[PDB]
Amino acid sequence: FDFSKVVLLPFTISDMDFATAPCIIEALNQRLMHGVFGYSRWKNDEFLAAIAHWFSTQHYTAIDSQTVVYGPSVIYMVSELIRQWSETGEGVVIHTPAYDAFYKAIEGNQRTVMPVALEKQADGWFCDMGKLEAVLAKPECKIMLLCSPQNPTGKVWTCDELEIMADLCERHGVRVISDEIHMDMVWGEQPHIPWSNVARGDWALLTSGSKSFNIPALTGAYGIIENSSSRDAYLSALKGRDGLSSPSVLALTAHIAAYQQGAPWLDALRIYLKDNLTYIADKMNAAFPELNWQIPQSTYLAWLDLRPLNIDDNALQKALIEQEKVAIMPGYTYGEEGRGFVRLNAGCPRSKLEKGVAGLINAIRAVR
Amino acid sequence: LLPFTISDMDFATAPCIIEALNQRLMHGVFGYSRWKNDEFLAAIAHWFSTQHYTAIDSQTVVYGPSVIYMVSELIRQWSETGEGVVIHTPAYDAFYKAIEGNQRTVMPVALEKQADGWFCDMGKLEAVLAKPECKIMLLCSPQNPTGKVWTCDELEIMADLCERHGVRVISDEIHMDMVWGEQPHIPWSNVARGDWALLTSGSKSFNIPALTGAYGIIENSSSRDAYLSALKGRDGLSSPSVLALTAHIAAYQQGAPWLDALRIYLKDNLTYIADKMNAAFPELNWQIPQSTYLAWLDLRPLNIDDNALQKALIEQEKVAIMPGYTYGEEGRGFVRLNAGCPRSKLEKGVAGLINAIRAVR
Ligand SMILES: *Cc1c(COP(=O)(O)O)cnc(C)c1O
Ligand SMILES: *Cc1c(COP(=O)(O)O)cnc(C)c1O
Repeated sequence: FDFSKVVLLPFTISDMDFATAPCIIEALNQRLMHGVFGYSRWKNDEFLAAIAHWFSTQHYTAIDSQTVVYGPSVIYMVSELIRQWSETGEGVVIHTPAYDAFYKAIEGNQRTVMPVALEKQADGWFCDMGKLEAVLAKPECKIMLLCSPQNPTGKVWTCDELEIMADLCERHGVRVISDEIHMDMVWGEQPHIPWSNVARGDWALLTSGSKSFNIPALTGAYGIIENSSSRDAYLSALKGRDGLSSPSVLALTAHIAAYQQGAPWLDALRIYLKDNLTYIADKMNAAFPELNWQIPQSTYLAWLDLRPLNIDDNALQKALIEQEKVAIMPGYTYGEEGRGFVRLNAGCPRSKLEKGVAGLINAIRAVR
Repeated sequence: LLPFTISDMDFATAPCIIEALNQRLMHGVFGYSRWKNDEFLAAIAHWFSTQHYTAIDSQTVVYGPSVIYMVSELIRQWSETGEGVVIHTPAYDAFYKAIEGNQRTVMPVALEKQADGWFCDMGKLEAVLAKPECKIMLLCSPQNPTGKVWTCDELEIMADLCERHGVRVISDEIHMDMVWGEQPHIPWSNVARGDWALLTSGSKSFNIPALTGAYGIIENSSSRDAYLSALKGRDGLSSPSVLALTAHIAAYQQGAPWLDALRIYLKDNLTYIADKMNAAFPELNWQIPQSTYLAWLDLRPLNIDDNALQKALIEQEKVAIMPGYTYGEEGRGFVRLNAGCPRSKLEKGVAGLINAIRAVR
């Protein structure tokens, strides 16, 4: 496995520049040679068995295959559950800075987003639980959309924070939707704990292998929706109301191959990515000791805090574009929380990353 | 049991589609892709011009995960909870789901079988369209399961009645490519006015539903944009399966030769059914449908019992043929037989239908 091969220089989007695992390609090619593409069921045993297998070997978490469901995308499932677990006008809690699509999904459903900003300190990001509860205790707060691992901070929640939150939500009648699409990209010592381990009552855990193996263009996602009534409601909306029960057979095939044979490839990728993130830390801290930037606990996205440099976000952006011809997502796209940050996608060959960092460093100096 | 019960075919898709998917496959990368792809749009324009003699504006085309998803959203968009959606019955099962799933009311206008094919009584339709609460007309064109291919006349009258009574039209034309008669299929865009939608896909024509994807024309900047922000913003479905796009491009650009060979094979299959059934039961002058590879067989002239017949087919012939009563009253006395399969299979199908009809006359 070699990721040291290249298949405005851009570092702005959610996906990677790598080709997927060869075992996935070989599996798609085989399914391809069968020629027939008639209607297929997602309630496929192999698919479900592959999921169960992945959770217990990669996450040491036991799940019931019967509670799993299919979805066209993770956001579609978040959107439907929101329509299902709340009334127009009620609130959905999310930690900010947040993944852009959450706002769309929440406000698109004429629901109100209730933000709880995360705090950066000593080592890592933290959620003030008193603040979160102050918001959850609100009568109109009905759902908590939890990004775990958290994008873009890369925070990997600890067993304690998950317990506390699971507890506060049960206490105030707030259902939890856990978006864990980044579950496989963990770098630290503390492992990712699937929400199912602390889950109570009505909850959902939503994921896919699209971010891990870079196959979003195949569509498909899956999740665990608990309380069989919540699950059936979701399904009759998926199949009956919206006519989306028929899955792309290739998305299923890719996941089966990914979860059954993709471990070796995923492990090589994790190492390559972690070193890439490390490279950024070394280059940035050497040039700007004040930064004291640590690599994230998870994710191949670098949420770089530049506030210590007292640089101007727009000036910097101008220099990157016109002078360095590099495209790096300016943190202010996430509202105030991201003022003074830049997000750099490290999911790419290092030769490419080198130019992006060199670019950032030049730009920063050009405007100090 | 030998099955003849589902919407798709038993054939492998066109080889040009496979070869195109394999090629896209070898590129290895499957990152985010845009559907606002010129080739895709160009392929669609090309298909409509050279197969339906209809000119369309590529700028009005949009992508959808499935046709029903598009019908569902437009319904949420062009009506209020509780209002009515008109459909001709017998209708495709999913229409009820889509309408009632959105807590909307379905207003049926039964089609009438007579002399030669099926017809819609326009006075009856208008009686329903004039209703204050009727806001949309879901038009299946060609119509499933009757196979009716509406005439350039009927599309004028209905387009007219709908404009007159403020009723928006959604035209589901997913069967557009499977036309057998002399009268060709007329895309709704040719008589369209104001706010309307034409929804299709190549999934039924090339048998690639397992690839997902569909596309359509939504008219009036407003409705189109509203649909798009719901697709991308609210439901997070704007990212398409790159393979569905690839399949369509290859289908519309090189699939003609394959589609033509299929049309002929299917038409003869339908014909085979007519010959075998009419020879055994002259007490029914069944004509092959104007479109579709589905046989909507009227057995009422035999005064047979739907359930008894069904019992004989299952236990005695071990053949599975969709009983028409699944479509409510309109389908009482009918059976739908999918002719989209190898004839060797069809033979053992029509055969089992006979040993069943006779077993219970
Ligand atoms: C990439 C990503 C998703 C994926 O959404 P799709 O609709 O399945 O592309 C969801 N959540 C987060 C937090 C992501 O970063
Ligand atoms: C098969 C069929 C469809 C296709 O629906 P999908 O949701 O795209 O599978 C739509 N309409 C009719 C009338 C059909 O027969």
